[PDB]
Amino acid sequence: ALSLTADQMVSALLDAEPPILYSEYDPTRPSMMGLLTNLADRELVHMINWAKRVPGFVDLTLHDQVHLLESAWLEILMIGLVWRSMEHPGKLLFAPNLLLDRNQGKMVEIFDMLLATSSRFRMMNLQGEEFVCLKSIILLNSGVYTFLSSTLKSLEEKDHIHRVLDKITDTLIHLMAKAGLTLQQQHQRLAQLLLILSHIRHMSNKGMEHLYSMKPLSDLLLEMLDAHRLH
Amino acid sequence: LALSLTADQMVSALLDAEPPILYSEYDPTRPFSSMMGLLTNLADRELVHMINWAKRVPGFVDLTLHDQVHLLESAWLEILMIGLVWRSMEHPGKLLFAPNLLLDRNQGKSGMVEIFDMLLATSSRFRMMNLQGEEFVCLKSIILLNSGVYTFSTLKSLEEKDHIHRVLDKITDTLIHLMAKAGLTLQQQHQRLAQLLLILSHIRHMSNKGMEHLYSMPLSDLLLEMLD
Ligand SMILES: C[C@@H]1CCCN1CCOc1ccc([C@@H]2c3ccc(O)cc3CC[C@@H]2c2ccccc2)cc1
Ligand SMILES: C[C@@H]1CCCN1CCOc1ccc([C@@H]2c3ccc(O)cc3CC[C@@H]2c2ccccc2)cc1
Repeated sequence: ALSLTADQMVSALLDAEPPILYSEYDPTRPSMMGLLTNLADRELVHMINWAKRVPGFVDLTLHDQVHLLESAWLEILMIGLVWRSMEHPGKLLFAPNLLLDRNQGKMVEIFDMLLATSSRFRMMNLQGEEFVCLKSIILLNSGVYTFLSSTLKSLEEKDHIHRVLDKITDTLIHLMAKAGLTLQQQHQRLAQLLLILSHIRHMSNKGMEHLYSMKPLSDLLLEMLDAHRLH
Repeated sequence: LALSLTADQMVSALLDAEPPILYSEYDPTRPFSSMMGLLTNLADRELVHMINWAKRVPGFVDLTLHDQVHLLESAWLEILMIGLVWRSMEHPGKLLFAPNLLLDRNQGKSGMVEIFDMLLATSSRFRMMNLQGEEFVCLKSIILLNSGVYTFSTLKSLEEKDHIHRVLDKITDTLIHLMAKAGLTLQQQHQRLAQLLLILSHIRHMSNKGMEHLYSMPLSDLLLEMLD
């Protein structure tokens, strides 16, 4: 796991990818928040499956897996959405049957921020292999500064998370080296990619403000993560 | 000529631009309590020096005043926060708001303690990484340039965004150069670059939480007056 090569890391992440789900409406019939909520809830189940396949994640305690997904889940939905939307300028591909433009989004604020991210991804010509690295970084990084714990186990947990994050950095650099970029270009693109994650955090916080405005997730996460081996 | 700077010239430029460390203004001969009031007054005085600082970050005054305002509107609380975390770095468990205002997390209990704890953790993480002064000024400049650059489509705006990203690239070059100079291997350089940049997502998170607090009880006009 920390023993994986760059190519094995990339292969593992690509293999872990969740499916693209559909909105649940009658397409024969003639609302929006309900559709998005239902989609997101279904997507969360698959997200837990994906998370367990990110190298290193199931090495963590269940408490820490819950903490990381509780921190990162909306970021992860958002980056998935932005990736799906990357070749549909001005629109957001929530699902193959739910492609919305900004007028249909009317918070249109969240909507515009997501569109700009998709644009930035298009500008950078983000690759699939880069995307899955970034999404795994979100999963490992977003909650790693907010463990409210300094037990010896917590120190070990945090060290492991940072070692896995380091392996993903190595993997990104390797992908860029393989694509012919100079060392200078390599560190510049690495930086460009990681700085977008700040914007994605911003978007998640804005979205969370919207959802909390609608009146514990940790219990659901724990239920889905704390699986038995009876299958 | 900002894009023509060497890494060493970029670093000297940034170190030279650093704002002063301000004091809280209260009567120290008087009994202690007024916390938000003290922190607000401090933050407001610190904002004026921030504008001065930003105009000295290579490349920033090449931008339109509209875009300078937009970048500082996005980033100002992040910038106050990374400043605080930096001067708190050698004070485990406390936050050095000012040399005469050093607070532990219990004193922050007077929705604040949540923000206090996140800031303390960032100071811890800086301690663990042994963040250097030259790295810190690079990171703070990156916040200034990056935080608002996804939320500005005119020809001018395309040109502005390209310039911002080119300056950000030069600061990335500069970080890597600092790390190479400190004797780190190429692998260690890229790993440390990534570790430093990923802390910026947490600082963004902290800013949004803090903004929720401040709005709970327009700035661009004040920024414009100060920048113009
Ligand atoms: C999944 C969450 C966790 C438990 C309860 N459930 C509440 C609903 O959460 C959401 C999350 C995202 C959305 C929208 C969405 C849907 C699917 C997806 O792949 C991407 C996104 C991105 C954000 C979007 C949204 C978020 C907040 C406010 C409006 C829209 C809507 C509701
Ligand atoms: C400066 C701004 C812009 C216009 C009005 N003015 C109000 C913002 O006020 C604050 C008040 C407190 C802070 C606290 C602080 C003070 C000084 C400084 O160097 C660092 C910080 C870190 C954040 C901190 C804060 C922010 C929100 C809630 C509680 C504490 C930051 C900004």
